[PDB]
Amino acid sequence: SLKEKFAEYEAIGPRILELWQAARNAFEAGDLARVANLLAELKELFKKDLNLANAMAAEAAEAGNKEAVALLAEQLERLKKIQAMFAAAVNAFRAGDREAFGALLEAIINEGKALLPLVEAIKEAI
Repeated sequence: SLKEKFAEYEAIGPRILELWQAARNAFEAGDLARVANLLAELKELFKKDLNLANAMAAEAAEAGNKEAVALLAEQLERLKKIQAMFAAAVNAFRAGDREAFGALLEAIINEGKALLPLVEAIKEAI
């Protein structure tokens, strides 16, 4: 069902946010091995998040829930931007561009925060 997916989707956003913030803390501490570990887990969770948003858009389309498709579309537009920020963050990490990495971390975390309120609305539309 569409509700079965939303339940997984809703749980994963706050986990992602927490790991982005842990990545930042570990980076300021110099714990680069843990930064890497956190990034490795973030790529998995982010892939999971994006796949669920698309699947729910497909599922909400089948049911004619036009309101949910629309909420899911603006969330997918944000996800696409986060994906590009993520890719730039990973390259900054590998290059040791500390100022780029630190700035990208801020931008990603703020985008992560901005996603959560809209996830709430999706609960209501399904």
